[PDB]
Amino acid sequence: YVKPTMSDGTCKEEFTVNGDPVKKVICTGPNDTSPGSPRHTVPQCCYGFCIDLLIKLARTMNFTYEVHLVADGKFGTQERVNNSNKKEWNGMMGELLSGQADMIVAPLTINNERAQYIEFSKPFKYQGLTILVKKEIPRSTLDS
Amino acid sequence: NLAAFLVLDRPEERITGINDPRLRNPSDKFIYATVKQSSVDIYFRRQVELSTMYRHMEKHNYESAAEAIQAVRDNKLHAFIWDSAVLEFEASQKCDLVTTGELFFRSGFGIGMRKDSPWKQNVSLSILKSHENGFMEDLDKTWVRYQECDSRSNAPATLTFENMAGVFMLVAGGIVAGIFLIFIEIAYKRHK
Amino acid sequence: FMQPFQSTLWLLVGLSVHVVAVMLYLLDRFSTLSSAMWFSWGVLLNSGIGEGAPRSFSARILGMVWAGFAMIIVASYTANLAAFLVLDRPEERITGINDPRLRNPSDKFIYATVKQSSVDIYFRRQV
Amino acid sequence: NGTVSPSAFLEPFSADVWVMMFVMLLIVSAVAVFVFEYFFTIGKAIWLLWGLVFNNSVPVQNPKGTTSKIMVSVWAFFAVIFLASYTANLAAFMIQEEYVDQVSGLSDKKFQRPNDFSPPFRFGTVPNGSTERNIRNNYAEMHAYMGKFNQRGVDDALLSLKTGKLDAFIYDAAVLNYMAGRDEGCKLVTIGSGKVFASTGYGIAIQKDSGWKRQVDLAILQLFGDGEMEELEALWLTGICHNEKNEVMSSQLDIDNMAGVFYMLGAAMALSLITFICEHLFYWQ
Amino acid sequence: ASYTANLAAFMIQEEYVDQVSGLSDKKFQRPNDFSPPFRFGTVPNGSTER
Ligand SMILES: *[C@@H]1O[C@H](CO)[C@@H](O[C@@H]2O[C@H](CO)[C@@H](O[C@H]3O[C@H](CO)[C@@H](O)[C@H](O)[C@@H]3O)[C@H](O)[C@H]2NC(C)=O)[C@H](O)[C@H]1NC(C)=O
Ligand SMILES: *[C@@H]1O[C@H](CO)[C@@H](O[C@@H]2O[C@H](CO)[C@@H](O[C@H]3O[C@H](CO)[C@@H](O)[C@H](O)[C@@H]3O)[C@H](O)[C@H]2NC(C)=O)[C@H](O)[C@H]1NC(C)=O
Ligand SMILES: *[C@@H]1O[C@H](CO)[C@@H](O[C@@H]2O[C@H](CO)[C@@H](O)[C@H](O)[C@H]2NC(C)=O)[C@H](O)[C@H]1NC(C)=O
Ligand SMILES: *[C@@H]1O[C@H](CO)[C@@H](O)[C@H](O)[C@H]1NC(C)=O
Ligand SMILES: *[C@@H]1O[C@H](CO)[C@@H](O)[C@H](O)[C@H]1NC(C)=O
Repeated sequence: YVKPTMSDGTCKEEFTVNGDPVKKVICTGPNDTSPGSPRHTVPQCCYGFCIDLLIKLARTMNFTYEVHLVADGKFGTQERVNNSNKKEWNGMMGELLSGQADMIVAPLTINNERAQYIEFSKPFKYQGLTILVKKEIPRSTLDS
Repeated sequence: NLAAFLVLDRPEERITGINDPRLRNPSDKFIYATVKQSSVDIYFRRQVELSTMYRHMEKHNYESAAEAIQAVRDNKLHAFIWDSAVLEFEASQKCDLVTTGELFFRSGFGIGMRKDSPWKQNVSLSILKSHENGFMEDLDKTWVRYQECDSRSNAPATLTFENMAGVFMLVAGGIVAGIFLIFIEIAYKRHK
Repeated sequence: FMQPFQSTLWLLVGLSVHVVAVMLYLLDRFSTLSSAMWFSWGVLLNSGIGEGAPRSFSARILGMVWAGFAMIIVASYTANLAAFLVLDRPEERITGINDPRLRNPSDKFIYATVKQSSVDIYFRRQV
Repeated sequence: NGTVSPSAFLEPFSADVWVMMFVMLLIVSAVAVFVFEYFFTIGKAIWLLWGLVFNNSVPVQNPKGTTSKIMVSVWAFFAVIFLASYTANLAAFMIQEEYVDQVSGLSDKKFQRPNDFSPPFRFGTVPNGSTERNIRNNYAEMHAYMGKFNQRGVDDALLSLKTGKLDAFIYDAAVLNYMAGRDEGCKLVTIGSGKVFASTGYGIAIQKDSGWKRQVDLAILQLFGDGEMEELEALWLTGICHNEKNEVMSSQLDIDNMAGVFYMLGAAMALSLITFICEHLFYWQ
Repeated sequence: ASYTANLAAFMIQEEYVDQVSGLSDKKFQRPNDFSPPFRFGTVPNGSTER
């Protein structure tokens, strides 16, 4: 969950039903509105499943961290590097194998390829796969 | 006859899922695709028995899930294949989205990077520790199962007045007769 | 006939008709005891029994709502019996290879083949 | 098995039918009394016309201004089409299938305090289980309730559920699915599609620091990616009744299944009470 | 009530179309005896035509 901040670099300190404040982190997110537009890293308010998951991990094993979103906003697989003769990765693991970011926290599946490249831990959250449609308004069709 | 007419008029169509006849072929009418260049892409690259639908995908693919659900909101891209949790979350939020049939590819999401890191064992340690204290249920009640409009009551469609609006103007015809027969009343004395 | 509506419902309506007849007689007392109950209990059956008209708008609305409930009950029961008999489909049309009964030895449904025949080795290929 | 909504009788038609019947009643009563004025009826008009559009159960003094008989007959035509459409659409609504909203999850508000509901919802399982360990570590009240409703096996809880001596069972997913698959009556279901506490799988135990671990994990993941789990799982760890439920037909319909009309019945007497006052204070006119 | 129910149930029949029993169907040999005559054909130069 990403939202823009004020000139102070912060944002509304929301709470929950029982009054517990929602954990906020400051994420330095590139301005990836359009390909070619100013795409530069600005402070933003970040919060969500991975955010409080990593804060829980930090509370457990006491690490320090930074958070930021990727530029292209894409998973990444073995694809041709600008119609060259080389099929390589891109996206999160594209820059992870390059050493840009240390650890990944995101709900990524585990196929065979990226598993061969890098090992994975236990699956923190189980999941399945479903088609989604915007149902249909119940209407009986007939003339008169 | 009218009873049989209206009761036998069932709505369409409840997508079964993998075993959908519409899924077995590129549906030019029904628009459905997935997020271009994603995990499902290589999933389908393993089973190229779907290869036909695969080259139906790029012709209507999307570069993000957010614009994919935005398309699902309006006419184009009526259906989108995706993980169960996000899609049921959006379904609970908007109260006008439905899941399929039976779910498939019963996978898991965890965490992993380069092999130079025994941190993943501590990650497994943390996930089991939260299994021993119920912390993923906290995440669920915060984000996933935050109540949020549990939709129900799938009625087999109703009947409304405008559908029968036609019969109504029939009485208007009789209203017209209110200005005709009442002169025929005088004509009843005129003829003799 | 009783499949749609329960004996409790029958008693309920048979007491409610008498109750509303008593109320109708009491209303008609204020500006007809046997004729009123006869008319109401004929209206329960949509019969032409009872030809009098209400002597006040209160009796008017009372008999009005009584007849309303009478016909709504009869409509509900005709629909209920309709749904009961139409939804009672016969069983069972065997699909064939994909029969759920075929996927397991049906102790109830007795089916087999001619012992030691071509189908025997056919099944010996697919054990 | 499911039930019928008490207020389902008004499901076919919204308030549109109420407002339309009232407005058409008033307009045609005005027209009829105006016609009769050309040749006493302003009061009986409502009774006559509603009897026409509703049911010919009460005799009415209808013959007045014989030319308006055309209008009252098309009125009766409205009647004979409207009643048909009602008895059809409502019957269609009555062909609902058994839903049973089940339990949303372990953290369902009903689950934590079943004693607030009559009767209290009873759940239990065999002790000395890891499930009991987790419940004791996290939920003391529900652990005490499970102790109140302890079991001793797997099939005994199944038969208790079959005969109504037990309301629910708590256990892992695989064996419950196996038990439900081959049931002859299919009278037992688990809900959640995997929505369970302590989400865990079947991790193969490996000797510590064994070199095979990585490659064998990659092999079983290749199997996981080969898309063969569906038919093997259908063959081995499931049953035949995992397809879907059926559209059951209701049993002997009880009053409560249409209790809404009974509610209106009460309202009827309320209305009569008001008119009783009109009888007691009618000395002003 | 029972009549309007049972007859409605009978009216929910599905399209049957008794089709043609076979090539030797009595209708097939002399379709001109029926109004309109049943018309069948195929491409010539075929083994079926032979
Ligand atoms: C885990 O829970 C139990 C912990 O004691 C263990 O043994 C069970 O103990 C209870 C309580 O003592 C026994 O209940 C009563 O059974 C008869 C009643 O007629 C008495 O003769 C016993 O003395 C006792 O009071 C259970 O019978 C007993 N269970 C068994 C199977 O012997 C359970 O065995 C443990 N369960 C598992 C699955 O390990
Ligand atoms: C088997 O049957 C045919 C035997 O001659 C053969 O050629 C077809 O011949 C007929 C009759 O001459 C042609 O019909 C007419 O077509 C146009 C009409 O506009 C005229 O220009 C022609 O001259 C002729 O009178 C067919 O057009 C002709 N068919 C073809 C495809 O050319 C068929 O070809 C044979 N069929 C097969 C499948 O081998
Ligand atoms: C991750 O790997 C192991 C798993 O916990 C950690 O090893 C522990 O080391 C701590 C001291 O740092 C000891 O007190 C524990 O006995 C060890 N536990 C186990 C199970 O090995 C290791 O320290 C963790 N890595 C980091 C960076 O903390
Ligand atoms: C984790 O514990 C170590 C050992 O005391 C401590 O120095 C550190 O502050 C904690 N976490 C980090 C890396 O800040
Ligand atoms: C339907 O289920 C109920 C319990 O919900 C049971 O009492 C009843 O007997 C069942 N009906 C049939 C026809 O089996």
